[PDB]
Parts: sequence; structure tokens; C-alpha cells
Amino acid sequence: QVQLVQSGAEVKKPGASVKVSCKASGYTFTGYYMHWVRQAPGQGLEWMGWINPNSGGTNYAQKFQGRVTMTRDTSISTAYMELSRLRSDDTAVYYCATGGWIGLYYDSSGYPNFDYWGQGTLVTVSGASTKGPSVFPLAPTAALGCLVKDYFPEPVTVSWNSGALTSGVHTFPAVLQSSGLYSLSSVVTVPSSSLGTQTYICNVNHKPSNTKVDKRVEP
Amino acid sequence: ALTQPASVSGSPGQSITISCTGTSSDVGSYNLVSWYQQHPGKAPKLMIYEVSKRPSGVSNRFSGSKSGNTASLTISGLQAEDEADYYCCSYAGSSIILFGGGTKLTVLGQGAPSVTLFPPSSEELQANKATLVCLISDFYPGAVTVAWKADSSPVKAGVETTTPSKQSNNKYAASSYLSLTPEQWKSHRSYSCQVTHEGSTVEKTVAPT
Repeated sequence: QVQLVQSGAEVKKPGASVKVSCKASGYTFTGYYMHWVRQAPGQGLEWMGWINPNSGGTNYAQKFQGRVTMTRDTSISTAYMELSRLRSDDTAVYYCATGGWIGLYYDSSGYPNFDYWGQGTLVTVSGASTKGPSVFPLAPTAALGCLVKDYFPEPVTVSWNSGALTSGVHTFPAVLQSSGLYSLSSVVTVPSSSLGTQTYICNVNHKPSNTKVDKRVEP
Repeated sequence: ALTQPASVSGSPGQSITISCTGTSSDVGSYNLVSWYQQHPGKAPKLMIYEVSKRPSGVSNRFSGSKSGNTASLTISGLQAEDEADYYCCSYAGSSIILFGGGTKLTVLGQGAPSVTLFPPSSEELQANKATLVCLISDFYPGAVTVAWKADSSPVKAGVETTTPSKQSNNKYAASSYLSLTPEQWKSHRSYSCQVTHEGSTVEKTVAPT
């Protein structure tokens, strides 16, 4: 069972530097390349360059040269990727993927043969500052919800009627706007015979800013 | 970089095609083109390596070929589990590697989405800001396309759509947030969220009234 296990998600200010690890287990670490690939939330894959776990010989794409530094500790069989001068668009998921094997017969790095990958480490670079969300009502069997808008950082928790119900409740994964601020929405489905006869309230918590806010939904 | 179609759309049973067209400084030079498959929120999976070679586990209904500067991945035995994103990758000399633009496979046929569209709240407009909320849920597989409309025009002005997330029923959900000023809300007659899942399109619409 060859497998690569990386570190778990970091949020960095823009202008900083991040270091991601990649623990390879199941094979001779010093016999296969390790290439690092990234992808933006919604976009495609992008090659960041390879490393030779033996000689530490590295090569990167000509748009990463200067910012990226790829090292390795062979004792513990792990590879490191350091991205410096973090920019907004450097927010992505960073993967480590093994490559072709090392031998004398042929091959430089070249071979895009990434059989085994890692669970990906998502770095998030943003105009980082802690802010409590702004909660808006979402009024209308019918559905009604709450728009938790503009907060930082992850996460926030949304309940309804202080936990009196969990039926039809569906809290959506947040989205990361281009302003480095998060936002999500929580919707619930209810009978159209309960309007004006039952109070529906969303209770949101954003502990990092600590902002508990109850908001009510009426037609 | 390498260019592959924005979308491919097949239907259960068999045959299909994805093209990774490149330059002569690649593809029509090396037998070094790999094809990867990516499901929502998961790491890509090597389906094809070195043009025409299958790893271990990869079914014989996946295959590849090349003609000059054109690479070709074909799935012959189409299946709802095959619905994912597909990336072309290849070695373009000088010790560098390039990726494809991303081809999004879709299987016409069988879990339809549950769209629910919310208009800008009465309050948010008084906060001098406006937001449209398209909530999508209970669709399988986890590939959907979201397109916004202002009356009858493709907006695309800050749409922010989420990658589908696995639910408690092994189905997926997504969300699309259209951000705009209230001025461009009282102006236009209507706004619509178009959710395209597997040929079938569900469309919701709202208006200032």
C-alpha cells in the first residue's frame, strides 16, 4: 500500500510563505520522483515542478522559479514544497504525486506518470482579517433560509429554532469570494400550511469573530 | 497550454471521445501523454499513461491513441461513475510538463437537481448590496453546470459557484451566488438561474416585482 499523506490546510496573509509536507509510505522513497501539482477552486491542474528524493535535484516551471523551493527529508520519507511571496491567485489545492522511477537506462524528469496522489493540502491566501458575518433573511410546501454573508475565517454553524428541528435543514458549503471573504446559505423545507402560524429562526455562530446572531424569517 | 473541449456528453452503454490537441514540441514528438480522471473534491486518478498504456485497476474500456499533434482518450462502456473531469497532460521538452484545459464529461440519462432560487433580501438592498442565491441539491452524479441570466443575457459578472459536495445520501449539492448592485436589480425585468445536469436543464427565475 503505497500512499502519500500531506499536512492539513493553512490560511496565510498575502506576502507570506507556506510550507507543505508529503509523507510517502509503501516504497523506497529515494527511487521515484515527486512532482507537485496544484489546482484553483473551480479551475484546472498546474504543474509546479519535480524533485529527486535522492540528490534533491529540482526543476520548476519558469513562473515558479524564485518563489518555489522543493526540499526533502529522506529519513522520515517526506517531501516539502515552499511557496513564497503568496499572492491572491495562489489560493489552491496543492497535491503531491509520485512520478516515474529513477534508473540509468533512460529518462530525465519528464514522465507525467502520476499513479499515486495525495489528499491535497488547501492553502488559502486572502486579505486576512477576522470578521463576523452579516445575516440576511431568505423568505418564500415551501423553503426558507438564511444568507450568511461576508465572514472570515471558516467556519460558521447554522441551526434553526435553537435545534427544535433538523428536518429539511440543509446548510451549504461556503464559497470564497474574490474579496477573500466567505459566504454560505442555510435553507429549510416546511409545509406551506405553517406560515403565519409558526416562527422560523436561524441561529448562526462564528466563533473566530465570536458572533452569535439569531435572525427571523417571515414572508 | 494544451487545449481540450470544454465539455463532452455521452449516454450509458458505450463509445465516447476526448481530444487533447497540442503542438509539435509535444504530442507529435513524445509518446508521453497521460490522461487523468477527477471526481468532485478528490485527487485526480491516472487512467492512461504514455499515450496508450493502462495502469493496474483501470478497466479495459478506457483507452488512448494519438495522431500527430492530436491525443485521444476514449471510454467505450460509458457508465454514471465515469462522469467527472478529464485532464490531458504531456511532456513538452526542456524538462517541463503541461496540463490540459479540462474536459467535463456528462452522462445523458438518469438524480435530477433540486434548484431553489432566492432574490436579494429587503435588507441587503438597504445595505447598498445585492445577492442572488441559487441552491442546488440531491443530484447524482456530482457534475453540474451553472449559467446565469439577466432577462435574456449571459451575465457572468461575479457568479461564484461551489464545487459539488457529497451529502448524507451519497448525492451532491452546489450553490451559485450572483453579486450585483441594487441599481442593476431594479433595472432589469428578471434574473434566472440555469442548472444543467446531464442534458436536462432546470431553470428558476425571480424578479423585483
